[PDB]
Amino acid sequence: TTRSNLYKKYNQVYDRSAQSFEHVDHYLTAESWYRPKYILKDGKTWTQSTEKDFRPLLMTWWPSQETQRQYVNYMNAQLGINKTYDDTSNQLQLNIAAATIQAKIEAKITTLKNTDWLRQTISAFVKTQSAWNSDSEKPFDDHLQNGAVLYDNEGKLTPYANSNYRILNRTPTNQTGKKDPRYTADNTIGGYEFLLANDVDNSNPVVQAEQLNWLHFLMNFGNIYANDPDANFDSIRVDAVDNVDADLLQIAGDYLKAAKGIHKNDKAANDHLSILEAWSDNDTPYLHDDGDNMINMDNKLRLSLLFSLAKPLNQRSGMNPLITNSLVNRTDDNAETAAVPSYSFIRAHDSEVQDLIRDIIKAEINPNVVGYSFTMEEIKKAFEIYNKDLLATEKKYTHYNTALSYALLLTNKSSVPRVYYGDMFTDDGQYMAHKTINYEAIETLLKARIKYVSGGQAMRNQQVGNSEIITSVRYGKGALKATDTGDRTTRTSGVAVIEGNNPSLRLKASDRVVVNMGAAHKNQAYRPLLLTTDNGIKAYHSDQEAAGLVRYTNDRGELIFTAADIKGYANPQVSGYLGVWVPVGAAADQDVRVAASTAPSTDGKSVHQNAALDSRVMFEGFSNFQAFATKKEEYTNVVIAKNVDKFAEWGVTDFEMAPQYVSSTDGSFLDSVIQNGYAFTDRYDLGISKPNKYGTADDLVKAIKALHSKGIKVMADWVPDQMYAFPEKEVVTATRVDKFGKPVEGSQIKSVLYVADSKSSGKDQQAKYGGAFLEELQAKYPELFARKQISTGVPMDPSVKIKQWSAKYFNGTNILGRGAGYVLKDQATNTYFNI
Ligand SMILES: O=C1/C(=C/c2cc(O)c(O)cc2O)Oc2ccccc21
Ligand SMILES: [Ca+2]
Repeated sequence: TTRSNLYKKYNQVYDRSAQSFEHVDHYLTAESWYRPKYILKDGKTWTQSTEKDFRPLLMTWWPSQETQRQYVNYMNAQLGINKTYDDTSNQLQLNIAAATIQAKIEAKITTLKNTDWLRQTISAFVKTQSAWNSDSEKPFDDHLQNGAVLYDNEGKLTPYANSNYRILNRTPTNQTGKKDPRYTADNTIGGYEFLLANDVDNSNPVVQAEQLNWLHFLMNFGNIYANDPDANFDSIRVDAVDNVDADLLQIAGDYLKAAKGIHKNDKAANDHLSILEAWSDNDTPYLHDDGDNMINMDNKLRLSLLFSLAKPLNQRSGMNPLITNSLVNRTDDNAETAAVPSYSFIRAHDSEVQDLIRDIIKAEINPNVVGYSFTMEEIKKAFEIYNKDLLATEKKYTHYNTALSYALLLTNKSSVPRVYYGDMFTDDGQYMAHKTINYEAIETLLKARIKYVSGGQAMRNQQVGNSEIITSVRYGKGALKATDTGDRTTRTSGVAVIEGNNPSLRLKASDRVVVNMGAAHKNQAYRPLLLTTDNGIKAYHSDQEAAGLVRYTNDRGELIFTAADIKGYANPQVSGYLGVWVPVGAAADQDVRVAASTAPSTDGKSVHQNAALDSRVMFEGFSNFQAFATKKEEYTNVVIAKNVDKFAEWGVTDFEMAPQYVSSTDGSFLDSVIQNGYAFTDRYDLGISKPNKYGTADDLVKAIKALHSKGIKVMADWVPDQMYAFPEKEVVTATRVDKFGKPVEGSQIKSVLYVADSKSSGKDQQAKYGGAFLEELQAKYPELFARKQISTGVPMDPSVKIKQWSAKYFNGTNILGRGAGYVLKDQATNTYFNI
C-alpha cells in the first residue's frame, strides 16, 4: 500500500492483518484510518505504535498526485503554513510537504491529547474532492432527497449483497409487472419504488415474512411487551402503499382474516378497521376487488372540499363537486350499504400541512429548499407567518372555511370521517395545549353527530341571486328515503346543513331556499346548531341556548330561508355562508348510532359501509409539528390517557396514533427533524430503548389501556417502505437511478462499489423480536405461507429470520454524498484494495 513515496519503514502498515485497517467488508475508504509500524510523537521521536495509535491513510497515501497536492494545500491552510503548491510540482516537493504536515499533525495530537480534531479535518478535506462528494452523484432527479442508487442483484465484488429479487414498482396498478387492464382511472403505473432513505425490498419472500412478523407483533404489542392483553393495537394503517410491493396488501389482508376473522361478520371487521394511504385513483377499485379487507381514502371528496371551500376566493371551483365528485354521489344516498367503503378528510399530518409550510419557506425564506428537507430554524420562522395567517380574514397560505368542510365531513352518509388533530388544536406547541378558533364548531358537530346524524342523505345545488348554495339533509334514524314517516326517534333526529363558498352571495327579496327535511318532519320546531356571524360562527350547545331563534317546517316537511337568514360573509372562519339546523326536543342522552351485527357476511367483502360503519369516527391524534415535551405531563401518550373522556364525548371510535417507533436524528428529511416516528432504525423499538416523542413504552401501554376502557380502538402505523440511519457501514455494487429505478446514463456510478449505512447493530429490538413469531404464525395459519404472492410467483419464506438488516434485504438508498470513487484502488493495477 504505502509506496516508496514518504518515510516508509516507519509509515508502513503494522502487519498484513485486518485489525490494522479501518475497513468496510475488507475494502478501504478515503476516510479509512490505519495503524502504522511507528508513529512520530510530536515532530520528534519515532516510537513503536500501540493498538490505539490509528492515523489517517491520507496522511501517508494518495490515489493520484493531483490529490496529494490538494491534500497539502488544504492541510497547510488548516495548520497555519501559508505555502501553496501549483500545477508544476515534483513528487519530492509534495512528499516533503506531506512530511512537515505529518510532524505538525502529531504535535497538535500531543498538545490536545485527542485525534477528534483530525477526524473532522480529514472528513472536511475528503468532501472537497468531486469523486468523494455530491458532484459525482449528479445530476439530481425528482426523488425527495435528490436521487437514489440501486443495489445490483449480481455483484462479483460484493456477493453478500446479492439478491434474486429487488422487483421494483409492483404497485397495486403494476403488481404483475404489467399495468392492470381492469383499472383505467390512472394512466400511469400508479406509484414508484424509491421514496426516502433505505428502500426495503418488499419483493423478497424473507422480508415479506418479516413484515408479517412485525404486523403480528404490533397486533399483540400488549401481550408481548407487558404481558397485558388489554394493551394490544386493534388495527393498522398501511403507510406508502404506492411505494411498496402490493403483495403486502394480500399478506396484511390474509392476516386480518385468519387472525381476527374480519371476513365472517361486521362485528369482527369493525373491531379491526384498517386503512390504506393509497393516492392512485386505481387503488380503491383494486382494494374493492381484493375483498374490502381494508378501506382507502376518498381522494375525490378531499379534492372537492379543498377546491370548493379551502382555496383562495379566485382559485375556488363551483360547489356541485361536493355532491357528485366522490366515491359516492350524495344527490340521493338512500342505500342500506354503500357500494364501496372509505374514510374522508380535508387535512392530515402530511396532506395540506407540510405542503403549506413549504409554500411559506419557498416564498419568504429560502427559494431553493429541496422537497420537504427543512431545517428546524426554517420551520420555527415559517410557523410565525402561518399562525398569523390562521387568524386573518384574507389568508395567503392557510385553508378558508375549515368549519364548512367539517359540517359536510361529519353529516355525510357512506364514509367514515377522520378528524385531524391540527384542525381542533394548533399544529405547533404542546399536545392539546392550544385550541384553534374552529375547536368549538368542530366539537359541537362531533356531539351533534352522535345525537342527530342518521338515515338517508339528499344534497341540492340551488342557483340563487348572484351565486349558489348547497343543502345537505339527513332524514333521521330509520328514514333511508324522503317519504319514510319514521318513529319518535326519527322525529327528533336528522340535520340540515346550508353552505355558500362566495362572500358576495346576496339573495334577491324574491329568492327562497326550500329544504326538504323528510316526511317525519312535518309541522316541526327546528333550532340552530351553528350560524355564521360578522366575526365568526356562533355554536348552540342546547335547545334552550337557541330558544329565541326557533323556526318551523311547513305541512310538506320543508324549512324555508330568505335573504334575512342567508348571505355571504368574510371573517377568519367563514368565506361564504354556514348554517346548521337540528330538530327541537332530542333527549340529553339521544344516540342514533348503531353497533355492527354478528349476522354472517354473504357478499364476499369484509368491510361494509352500512349504518354501523357510518356510526364510526376516526381521529388522527398527532401533528408533525407538535413541540417536543419539556416534562412528563406534556408527553402526548400521558395526555391521551388523561383526556380519554374527551375522545368518547366526541364519538371517536378509532384512535389513529402516530407511528410509535423511536425516531432517527440524521435530519435528512422533515420526519427525521421533527421526529414524528416515520424515520426509524429499529421497527420493534416502541419507546423501549429510549422515549419516543410521545413518551415511554409504558406511557404508550397506559394510553392504549385508557382508550380501551372507553371502548375506543387504537391503530398501529405499519411502515414497511424504508428505514433510516443504520449504525454499521457496508460496501455494495450500486447503479445511479431515478425514483423508478431506471439507470441515469452519464453517471460514474454504474456497477460500481459504493459505501451505504445499511447494517443494524445485531443488539437492538429487531435482534430480539425478528422472526420470533414465524413458527407460531405458520402453525396457526399455514394458508398465509401456502399463498403464491402475485409479484414473485412464490410463497413468503420464513425459513430465515432477520435479526440484522443488511444491504441484501434492501432495493437501494438515497444518494449519501460520498461520490463514485469513495472506495480506494491501486492506481497502477486499477483495482480495489482488498485485505
Ligand atoms: O403523488 C402524489 C402525492 C404524493 C405523496 C406520496 C407519499 O407517499 C407521501 O407520503 C406523501 C405524498 O403527498 O400526493 C398526491 C396527492 C394527490 C394525487 C397525487 C399525489
Ligand atoms: Ca419502496
